[PDB]
Amino acid sequence: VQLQESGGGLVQPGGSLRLSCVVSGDYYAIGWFRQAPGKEREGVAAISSRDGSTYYPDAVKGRFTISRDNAKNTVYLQMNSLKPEDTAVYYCAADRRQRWGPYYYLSALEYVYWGQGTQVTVSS
Amino acid sequence: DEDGLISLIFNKKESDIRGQQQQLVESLHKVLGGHQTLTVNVEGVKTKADNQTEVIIYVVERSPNGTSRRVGASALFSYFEQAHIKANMQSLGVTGAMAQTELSPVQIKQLIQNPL
Repeated sequence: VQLQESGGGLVQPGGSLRLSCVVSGDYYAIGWFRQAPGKEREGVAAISSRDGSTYYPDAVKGRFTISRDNAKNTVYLQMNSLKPEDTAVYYCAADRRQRWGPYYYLSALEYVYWGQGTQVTVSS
Repeated sequence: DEDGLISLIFNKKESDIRGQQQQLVESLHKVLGGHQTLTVNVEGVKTKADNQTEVIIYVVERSPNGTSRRVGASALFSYFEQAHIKANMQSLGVTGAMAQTELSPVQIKQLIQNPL
């Protein structure tokens, strides 16, 4: 399965950004992951293709929302009330292994298919 | 899939898991029905965070002719995700589970068409 992200940019604190990723191929799980300079990849949102359940770390709850338009084979990450701590390269990733629980939905280690990433920078 | 490996995340410290591993393994055996034709094996134990531990297991099943083999990972995962079984697992401290088998597109399509 292939992934290609778009929608990154330079954002003011409190602002919004909407990321998109066009997906080709079937998957069990898809999510968004971010990696700040010199840091590890961390999951910020995931969704199950089987039951549509979604998963987020507390740090982005109420601010980030993952959704899909299956007609367009596109997944989205709507990011509101952005903060400088949200600055990172954001990646879409997918996987075909069954799982349940937030840990395995949000762990970057458990996704095999990766997009190229799109830069998100939040500064005044 | 034939290797039958299921990863489980526990909301328990590694020292607690290892300290009571006999009991943990038997409780998993009980969740499976407790018959002598099934044996739970621990493949590995790894700390993931202060109070999070991953335990990788597989289950050996014996046939009436004395032959043994591992329960396939997809089959074992399917059992553990059933609502009644998941609840029992959560009572043991399990907060997540994963199989290693990368499903085919047709398998994935089937799961989406029949999520239950």
